[PDB]
Amino acid sequence: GKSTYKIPDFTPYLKKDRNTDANRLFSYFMIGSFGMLSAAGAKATVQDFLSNMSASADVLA
Amino acid sequence: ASITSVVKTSELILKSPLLSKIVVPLAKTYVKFSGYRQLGFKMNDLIIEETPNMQLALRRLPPTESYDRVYRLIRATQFSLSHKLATGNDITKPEEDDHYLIPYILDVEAEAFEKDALDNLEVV
Amino acid sequence: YVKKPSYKIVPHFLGFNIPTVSKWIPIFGIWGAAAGIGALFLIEGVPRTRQDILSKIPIIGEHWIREIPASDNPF
Amino acid sequence: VSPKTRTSNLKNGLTIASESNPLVQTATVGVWIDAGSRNENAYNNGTAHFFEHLAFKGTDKRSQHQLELDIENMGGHLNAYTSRESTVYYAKSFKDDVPKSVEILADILQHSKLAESAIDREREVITRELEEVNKQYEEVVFDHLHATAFMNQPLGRTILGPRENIQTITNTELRKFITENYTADRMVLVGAGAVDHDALVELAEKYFSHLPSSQSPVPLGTPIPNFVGSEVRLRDDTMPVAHIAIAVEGVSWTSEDYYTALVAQAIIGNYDRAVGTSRHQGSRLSNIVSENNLANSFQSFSTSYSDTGLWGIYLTSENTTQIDDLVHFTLKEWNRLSTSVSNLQVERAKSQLKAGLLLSLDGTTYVAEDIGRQLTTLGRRVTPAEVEAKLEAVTEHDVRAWAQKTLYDKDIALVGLGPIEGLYDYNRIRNDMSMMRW
Amino acid sequence: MALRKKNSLLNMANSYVLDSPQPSNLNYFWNFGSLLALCLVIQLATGITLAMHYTSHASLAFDSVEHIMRDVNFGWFIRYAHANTASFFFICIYAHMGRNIYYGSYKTPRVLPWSIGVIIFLLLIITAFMGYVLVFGQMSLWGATVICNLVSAIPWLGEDIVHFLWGGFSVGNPTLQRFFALHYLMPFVLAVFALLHLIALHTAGSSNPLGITSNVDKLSMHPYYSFKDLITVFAFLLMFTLFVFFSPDKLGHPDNYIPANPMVTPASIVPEWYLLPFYAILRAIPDKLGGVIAMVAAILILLILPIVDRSIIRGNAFKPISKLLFGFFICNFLLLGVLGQVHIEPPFIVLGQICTIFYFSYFLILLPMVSTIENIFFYIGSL
Amino acid sequence: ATTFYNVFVKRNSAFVATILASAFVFDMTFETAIDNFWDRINAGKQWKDIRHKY
Ligand code: HEM
Ligand code: HEM
Ligand SMILES: CCCCCCCCCCCCO[C@@H]1O[C@H](CO)[C@@H](O[C@H]2O[C@H](CO)[C@@H](O)[C@H](O)[C@H]2O)[C@H](O)[C@H]1O
Ligand SMILES: CCCCCCCCCCCCO[C@@H]1O[C@H](CO)[C@@H](O[C@H]2O[C@H](CO)[C@@H](O)[C@H](O)[C@H]2O)[C@H](O)[C@H]1O
Repeated sequence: GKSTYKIPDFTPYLKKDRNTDANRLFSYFMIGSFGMLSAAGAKATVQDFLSNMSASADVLA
Repeated sequence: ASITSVVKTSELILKSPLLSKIVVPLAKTYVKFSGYRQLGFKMNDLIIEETPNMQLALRRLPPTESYDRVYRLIRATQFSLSHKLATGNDITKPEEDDHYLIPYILDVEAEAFEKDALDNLEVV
Repeated sequence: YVKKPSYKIVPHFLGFNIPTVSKWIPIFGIWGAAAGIGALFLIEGVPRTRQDILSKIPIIGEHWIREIPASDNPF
Repeated sequence: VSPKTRTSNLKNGLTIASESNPLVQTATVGVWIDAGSRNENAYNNGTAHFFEHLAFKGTDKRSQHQLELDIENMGGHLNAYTSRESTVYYAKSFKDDVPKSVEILADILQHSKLAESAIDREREVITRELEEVNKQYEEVVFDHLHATAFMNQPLGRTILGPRENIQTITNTELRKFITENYTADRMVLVGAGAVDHDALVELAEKYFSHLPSSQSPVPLGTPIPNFVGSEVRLRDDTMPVAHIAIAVEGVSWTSEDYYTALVAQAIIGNYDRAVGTSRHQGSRLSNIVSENNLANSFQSFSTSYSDTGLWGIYLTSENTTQIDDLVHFTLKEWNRLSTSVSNLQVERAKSQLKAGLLLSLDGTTYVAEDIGRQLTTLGRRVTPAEVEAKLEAVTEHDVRAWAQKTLYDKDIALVGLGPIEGLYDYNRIRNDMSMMRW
Repeated sequence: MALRKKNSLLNMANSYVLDSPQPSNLNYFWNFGSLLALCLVIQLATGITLAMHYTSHASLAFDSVEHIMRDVNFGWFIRYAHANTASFFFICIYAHMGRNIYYGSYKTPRVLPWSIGVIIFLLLIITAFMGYVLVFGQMSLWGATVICNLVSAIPWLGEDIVHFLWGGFSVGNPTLQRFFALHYLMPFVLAVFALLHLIALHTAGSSNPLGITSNVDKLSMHPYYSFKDLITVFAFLLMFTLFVFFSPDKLGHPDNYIPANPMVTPASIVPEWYLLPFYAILRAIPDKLGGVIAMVAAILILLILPIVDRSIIRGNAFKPISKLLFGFFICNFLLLGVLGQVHIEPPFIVLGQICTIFYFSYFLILLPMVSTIENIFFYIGSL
Repeated sequence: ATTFYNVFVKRNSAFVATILASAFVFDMTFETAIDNFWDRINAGKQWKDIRHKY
């Protein structure tokens, strides 16, 4: 309301175990999973898509 | 290459009697054929200036030397675009071809190179 | 009494020295592994990759030994 | 090699510690107390600082005026300061005025009036102090830094306390505070300069013998802080200089990493454009900052408490469009404590610190402050030989291991004051706590 | 404030073509940049027009080009314009690169525009090679075959990559249709890199023939260089006219008017003239992979000029020895071109090897040595 | 958790290597899993199911 040294209430959001390795590791697991599926999705996409340039079925026949 | 390098190598040659006897006459002919004096330049006007070290050396020139350099560059640019050569007093005579900038760039580089060395010192 | 500080200049080039570079040698290793795995993953579909590299890996390698039955192959 | 610090105890458990210097003619005697604002709760926050004002407002014998006169007649001065974990009351005098000064200090600590009339008078003076700290930007920045790093915890509270408490502090709660906290087992009587130890112990037996002992005497410098990664922005476009502090949770006085954190701090070091030598310092951050005009100054710090600390940097800059570069380059220099530091930087910082820790003690007040701080945080004065050995034990592997667990990819507490539009949001600052190339 | 400065879109054009501050003493060799932009515009206009009449299928390709020549109104002009402007594009690009090397345009602070320039040159080669295949005459097919087979040299995967590029087991319809699509694309990529190298250049501005700063004496790009560019535009258009209208087939190979026949091999399979020096360098190395590496290195070695030039002075205007060396380098590059189209016979085999050594030794030995010695001569000679 | 963080996550080079290796495993195992599941839900319908008659 007036004093700027009285931090507003963040208790509804604060985690108690915020400084722990487990805490960070969980968020990096989510980031990592997302990076993993993006890598696997990119690989699948690139491989299937670029295969159009390999000899078509009529040519292989 | 650094001006420091060029100056040190030149000094090794100028020391050796044999070397100077064969190199100094070649260097003088080279300079004559180079033809920068025929556009009213001094040798140091030709040194590449788009470098931090050179920008610092140019900022340290005395104001007079700096104003005169600006005029020589403008004058040479006008000869170049006109396809003319200097005549008369615009030609740089050998006695006017002074190394006005070399001491400034050597001081700038001395500090720059000492800084690099000292950034790699190992307490013994 | 000490007259002078005691130090040497270590060899350096382009702002690198051996003490510093040596700290990064392992990191280049891991990046090399990352690049290796990534490259191999990208060409896993290439038949030669399977024939020459992937099918030779012990245990796992049988994943890449797959034959079309001759009855199902027009070519 | 400096003279040995002599240490004695009384029966109540008051420690007496002295370091004599026969080359000076002045002496600093005083009382270091292992107590401060952190010992208050939320309701009496501000009491310790309030008492400091009243300590000089008159005792049961000498009135306010008599007190003033007695000190004036001594010739030297008295001084006091209250921090979060420590309170100090000392007297600088002439050699032979030491018995007077010990007597006055003993009086103002044990026998202070705390008269309702004086409480009421100071209550306005302290209320005015709330609106004038506002000018001391470094203190504003550090107080917000503690408030956010230790959000809703005792270390997070200010020393002055809220306006509300200042209006409601009574002589009862003042008396209660100093009775609970100013006990003999928490106090050290310190003398430095022209003092005799044996004389000082006698003066202690004469004046501080009827001090209460605490019920459960813990050792000196005995304490759980839960650091909050967070930011306070106090933007003020009218100020010309930005003040920024960035810190992580640091080390306590008795951490095993205490010296490692000091060495790491010395690798970054300080910088001030106003000092002539600062453009030639070895620190990489110093070189970046000075070459690019990124800052007027920066000061690395490693503040310790009994059970936690803050390690970080305080920056001031007028370069309001390149605050981003200043913060970027600072945090990339911290990254290098994890990824790149070698024996080159570590041995250079050790050299600088071996002297620095000794150079700091250059007068009797500094010596007394050193004896008092060390006795109330560690329980003993650590000899320079021990300190030289602990510094020598710091290797480059220790620094890298410490930085990788304390700095690398960790949350920061960040405070910005002034024209800080160019300071990016929390995520972009915190993303510089690691390097994607590593 | 003038609209051309205030409006952000107009201001971008303004910064590049109108208020752009130029040195006052650029000579006519600074005109090749605008000629290259003109070639690029002509190739886009004629190329898009040919695409409206061309059929990429191998059964119809060669005949679609004959239909363009015979039936499409002004088709002959559009086709000859496109084919001859491809040669002019390379004359202008060699001139532009020769200017850059003589005047030290690759030196700091212009390393980035020069490095992007080297990629532009690689893109131009690929663009032109694919476009030449599209005719599907004898030289089209056999040139595609021999050049694409160089990829077979890549160890382990080379053969697989070739079959992947061809879309089959030899150059045929799949190859022709993919070359059409990529030939249409590559000029747009080339235009983007051409824009990138100009934006990179804009930080330092144009260099000038004296090699000194022009910050002391600037001229607006317009009207001075606009009107000076018109002279070379009209000179270019005169050369264009003489080839396109009076000798449209002088720069071509008669074998490309015979339809592709995978059975009959032409007497001599050579690239277009502008690729001939790189072909001579390839022949010089006996190993297949060695030759491919050498040939690519011959272009990528341009990237090291910023390092191997040790001069304290930018450019050759005042360096007599450097000017002699540059003259020999250029003439050697022309001789390599000639040796690219002779038969593999004595004594041209050994001569090709000697010229190839000279080509590389310019970058690796001679320029570093000569530039070092000239530094010393300038210093001692002016004391 | 500290150990896991320190080995696989702390260095980005190691984090990216772990992500890519995981993607490789995922890709191979997911392929096999879907193939089997697809064959079960479409049982008796596919050529592979009737091939034996011919
Ligand atoms: C840098 C730009 C370009 C260059 C250097 C270039 C080069 C060439 C060359 C050398 C040929 C062989 C010409 C022949 O002998 O008949 C050609 C053919 C062709 N080009 Fe381009 N080209 C470019 C841009 C374009 C563009 C943008 C298109 C748009 C489609 C295009 C479409 C064609 C077509 C359809 C042919 C085959 C018909 C023919 O041979 O004339 N070109 N190109
Ligand atoms: C499509 C091809 C290209 C176009 C349209 C083009 C256009 C231009 C233009 C308009 C300029 C400024 C005016 C001039 O100096 O002539 C220029 C400068 C330059 N270009 Fe290019 N260019 C092209 C290809 C290249 C290549 C292949 C290189 C290098 C291998 C290159 C390197 C440079 C350099 C270094 C400059 C700066 C020269 C200086 O002013 O000192 N360019 N270019
Ligand atoms: C920089 C990237 C590196 C190079 C990129 C590689 C380009 C092309 C390589 C693999 C493309 C062909 O590789 C091949 O891909 C197809 C899927 O696309 C796979 O084929 C598999 O799935 C397809 C449909 O998804 C089925 O019809 C097929 O019966 C099955 O075997 C092959 O098992 C694999 O051998
Ligand atoms: C040559 C083809 C013609 C089209 C022009 C190319 C289109 C794309 C160019 C835009 C890329 C951004 O290019 C950048 O623009 C700004 C303003 O326009 C220029 O800015 C320059 O001019 C303006 C005023 O004219 C000044 O405010 C500025 O101090 C100066 O540096 C940059 O020097 C240029 O690098």
